[PDB]
Amino acid sequence: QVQLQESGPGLVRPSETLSVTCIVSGGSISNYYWTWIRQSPGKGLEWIGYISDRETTTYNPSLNSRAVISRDTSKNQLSLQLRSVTTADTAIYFCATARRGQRIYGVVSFGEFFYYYYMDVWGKGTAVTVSSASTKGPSVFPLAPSSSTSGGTAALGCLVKDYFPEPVTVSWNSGALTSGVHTFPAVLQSSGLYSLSSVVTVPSSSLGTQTYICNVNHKPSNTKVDKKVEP
Amino acid sequence: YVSPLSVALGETARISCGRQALGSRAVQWYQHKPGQAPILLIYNNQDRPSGIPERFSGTPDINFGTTATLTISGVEVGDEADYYCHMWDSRSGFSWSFGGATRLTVLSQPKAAPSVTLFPPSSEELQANKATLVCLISDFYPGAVTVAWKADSSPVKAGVETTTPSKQSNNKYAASSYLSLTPEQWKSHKSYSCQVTHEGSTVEKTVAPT
Amino acid sequence: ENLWVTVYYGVPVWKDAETTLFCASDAKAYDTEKRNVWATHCCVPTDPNPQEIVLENVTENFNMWKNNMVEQMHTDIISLWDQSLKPCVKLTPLCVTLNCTDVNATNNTEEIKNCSFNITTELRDKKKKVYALFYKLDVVPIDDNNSYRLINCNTSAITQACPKVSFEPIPIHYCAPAGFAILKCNDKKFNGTGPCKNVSTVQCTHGIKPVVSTQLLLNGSLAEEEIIIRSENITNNAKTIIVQLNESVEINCTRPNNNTRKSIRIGPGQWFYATGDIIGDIRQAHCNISRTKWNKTLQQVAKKLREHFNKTIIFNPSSGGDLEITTHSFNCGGEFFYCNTSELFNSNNTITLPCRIKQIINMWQRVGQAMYAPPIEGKIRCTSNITGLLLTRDGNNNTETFRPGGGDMRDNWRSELYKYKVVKIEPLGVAPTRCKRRV
Ligand SMILES: *[C@@H]1O[C@H](CO)[C@@H](O[C@@H]2O[C@H](CO)[C@@H](O[C@@H]3O[C@H](CO[C@H]4O[C@H](CO)[C@@H](O)[C@H](O[C@H]5O[C@H](CO)[C@@H](O)[C@H](O)[C@@H]5O)[C@@H]4O)[C@@H](O)[C@H](O[C@H]4O[C@H](CO)[C@@H](O)[C@H](O)[C@@H]4O)[C@@H]3O)[C@H](O)[C@H]2NC(C)=O)[C@H](O)[C@H]1NC(C)=O
Ligand SMILES: *[C@@H]1O[C@H](CO)[C@@H](O[C@@H]2O[C@H](CO)[C@@H](O[C@@H]3O[C@H](CO)[C@@H](O)[C@H](O[C@H]4O[C@H](CO)[C@@H](O)[C@H](O)[C@@H]4O)[C@@H]3O)[C@H](O)[C@H]2NC(C)=O)[C@H](O)[C@H]1NC(C)=O
Ligand SMILES: *[C@@H]1O[C@H](CO)[C@@H](O[C@@H]2O[C@H](CO)[C@@H](O)[C@H](O)[C@H]2NC(C)=O)[C@H](O)[C@H]1NC(C)=O
Ligand SMILES: *[C@@H]1O[C@H](CO)[C@@H](O)[C@H](O)[C@H]1NC(C)=O
Ligand SMILES: *[C@@H]1O[C@H](CO)[C@@H](O)[C@H](O)[C@H]1NC(C)=O
Ligand SMILES: *[C@@H]1O[C@H](CO)[C@@H](O)[C@H](O)[C@H]1NC(C)=O
Repeated sequence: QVQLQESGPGLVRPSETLSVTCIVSGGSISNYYWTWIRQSPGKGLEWIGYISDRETTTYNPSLNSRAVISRDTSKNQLSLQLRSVTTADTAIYFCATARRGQRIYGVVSFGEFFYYYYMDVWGKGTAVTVSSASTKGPSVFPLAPSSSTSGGTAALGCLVKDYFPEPVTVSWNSGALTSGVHTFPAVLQSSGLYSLSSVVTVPSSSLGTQTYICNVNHKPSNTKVDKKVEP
Repeated sequence: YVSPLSVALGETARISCGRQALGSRAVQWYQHKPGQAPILLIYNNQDRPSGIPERFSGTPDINFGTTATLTISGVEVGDEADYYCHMWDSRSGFSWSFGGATRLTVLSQPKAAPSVTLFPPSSEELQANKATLVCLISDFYPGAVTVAWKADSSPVKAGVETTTPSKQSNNKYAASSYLSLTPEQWKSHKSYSCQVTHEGSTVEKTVAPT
Repeated sequence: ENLWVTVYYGVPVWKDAETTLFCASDAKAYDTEKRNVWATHCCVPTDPNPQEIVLENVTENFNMWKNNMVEQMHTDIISLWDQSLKPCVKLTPLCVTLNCTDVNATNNTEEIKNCSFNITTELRDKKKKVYALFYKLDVVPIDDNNSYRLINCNTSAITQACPKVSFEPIPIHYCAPAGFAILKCNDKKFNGTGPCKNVSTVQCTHGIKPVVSTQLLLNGSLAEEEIIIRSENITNNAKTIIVQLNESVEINCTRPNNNTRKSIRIGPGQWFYATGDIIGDIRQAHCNISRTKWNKTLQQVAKKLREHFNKTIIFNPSSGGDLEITTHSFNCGGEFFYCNTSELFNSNNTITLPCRIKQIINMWQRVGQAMYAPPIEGKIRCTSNITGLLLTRDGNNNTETFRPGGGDMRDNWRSELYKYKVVKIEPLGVAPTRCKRRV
């Protein structure tokens, strides 16, 4: 019954304050615990800190010097600030609702129990790169149909040329066409700029003109590019 | 860092938890696909949240000495992901780190031939005084390919940029190769060909200037 | 009219005396584990069936507090303990400086300590660094927590108890020699001292278990009908107060820790038994008694206490003495428990007592030879019957306060030797009859 939604910058300069925000829809933020986990590339995922229902924080000893987690009461949202970020802090930042269980192995009066936390509901996750390099808008050039296989099918697409940083979200006809769509992984060029391709397999009877437009969005650069494709 | 596990398709698999406990314990088991949200399979050693199937299960510590193992029955293509074993015991303090990742790999999957599509540089890119031949490779397994480019007979070997294969929602792999040229270099040659070798087989697609 | 003395030999006449009584124990097997300290290498087997002869019309004055059987048993138990410890391994070279750290647990208190130290090897020239766990009571910091010695090493030498000899009390019957006899008070409501109307004689006593215990008494015999309050002098606060229950309260004592024994050789044939690392959870020892049964027991005690002093009767914990007097100390399965009875004397939701453990011990206030109780493998659990109490007055007639005490171990022997008394027969009688011998 609970849905989390991470929002964040995508890019942050080194030696700055990284901020991310996690919008909760399902319930109250002062009933369950909340926590942040990050997945930096080429490393296993790291639990960085949690915030209670009571507004009491606890941080991982490695990042405790640099981290602060907060809970907004009016908005069902929780933030994570991280001061003096570096190249290492580049990661996919997930938020998740944590649940405190107590494991009791003997008598309660003596102690003989320990608290444990487990994160049942996760958010989708927000990618965050840390780099001195500036933001670049993607150049969108349309890939024409070759006119490709034996009928019905033929292939067209859209090229998203060098941009920075990841990610780019691509849809077709403002998400009207879902059949045949396949957006590929981007390539990091020696330039230091990512480039991807998105392609749609449509029948050669449908072409044409069905007026196929690809809708590109790059949230760091704030550039929404709609481009027609045609033989 | 990650430890590799290999399992035949349809056979049951048991995932050993690193750092096994010193006292009574309440482990968690997290399934994590690369790029996607982690999903916990087990929160208390036996218990699974609603919606997780009955295939996954973890060992209770009814009698001390038992070792934490995540048991997956009927292993399928979709089960292939990273598994983390979060460990909490009575003796050790606050467990901050999750367990070392366990890379499950599902063996004996059906091999798929690569669907290559070579696109010539777009008219509007040539208008910008640049050219990139785009060779897109989809729906292939195992995800291991070597891309070689050709101008006529001669191999290009320069301005070649290629992504390592990454999985798609089909559970097959998808890779793309980019060959940057000048518009004049694109026009100079007769045709250009993208050779994609998948295992023994090699698929070639050829495109020429109109 | 002419009366003459006439000698009668074997008249039933006796006088109060004190003689050397001897041990008697029923023929128990003891085959896989044997030679407990009270049976020893040899004790005399009892009669297949001992005879108790009711002495009709006899009224005899008893005194449990001036009883000599108590003083003999006390000196017997002490001597027996020394005979058992003599051949065992002595841990004089275990007084090296100890490098100690706390054991792994959740940060809520740490009694238990993991201690590394050099020890002499089987070779004289060579030395070994070993580790062992010790309880906080056994050790004291020589300077800092960085390193520690054993508590005893400054005061006196130490000796390990042999792992074969068991601390389990067994029934022991005390017997008198020929020409003497034991008189048993058969009276149900028998006070400590005074005349006993219903008396019997026996050659040997009932099976008394030598249960070493403090504050509350364990596995005794229960007083029939009404609970009996015994004291040497009720108005004197210095003398303790024996209580004997009629309905037994039961006590459940466990050490949940699954300890391990580590045989480290400290020597030519010398094997010191250390505590290895604990397996599983860190749970401290405890004892449970039923809140309903205890509160009923303590109720009935206050009623029969008011027969003497008669007025407010209060119970408080022990405020005087060492760690061994203040807590309810006893043995359970080999380990020596020291239980905090402040819960009980402060007047099924069972009342739980915090029990600490000590391995180095000096019982009967013994100064000099200290004993190392070897660690016991696995989880410990015992279940005992609480039959009596040992109380003490603070020392008025406005409010009375009774604290538990174990000022003398003799009290425990008294609690079962109340009903017995030693006498010597004087079989020569002379009396007048009209009978003269041949001239
Ligand atoms: C403990 O202490 C007590 C008290 O001091 C002692 O009890 C006394 O014992 C003496 C004997 O040693 C008794 O004196 C004798 O009394 C009998 C009793 O009379 C008989 O006749 C009646 C029948 O109508 C009846 O009253 C009696 O019944 C009782 O006795 C029977 C025994 O069969 C018994 O089963 C019952 O329980 C009854 O209680 C009984 O039938 C009397 O017969 C005696 O005279 C004979 O013996 C003497 C010599 O001993 C002799 O001189 C006579 O010529 C005659 O042959 C004798 O007077 C006395 O009654 C008891 N009670 C007292 C004094 O109060 C006892 O000795 C001690 N016990 C022990 C075990 O040591
Ligand atoms: C335990 O059990 C018995 C229960 O009777 C008890 O033994 C005797 O008790 C009394 C009282 O402690 C002691 O003697 C008495 O002392 C008082 C006070 O001085 C006197 O008033 C008594 O006189 C009575 O007896 C006279 C006899 O001629 C009669 O004239 C008349 O009946 C008087 O009331 C009496 O002297 C006595 O010393 C003890 N002990 C013994 C061995 O007899 C005992 O006290 C109880 N309690 C304890 C703590 O032991
Ligand atoms: C004290 O008196 C009691 C009862 O008056 C006696 O107990 C009896 O002892 C005989 C053995 O000689 C048994 O056969 C009976 O069963 C006992 N009676 C009861 C009621 O149980 C005995 O003379 C004395 N007590 C003891 C312990 O010997
Ligand atoms: C034990 O003896 C060695 C020398 O053999 C010494 O280096 C060490 O300091 C001793 N151990 C401790 C805890 O002092
Ligand atoms: C032994 O004692 C020293 C203090 O001098 C301490 O630094 C060291 O950690 C101890 N060694 C061990 C193994 O406990
Ligand atoms: C009994 O108690 C009082 C002390 O309260 C004392 O004066 C008296 O002499 C004592 N008598 C005996 C026999 O202990």
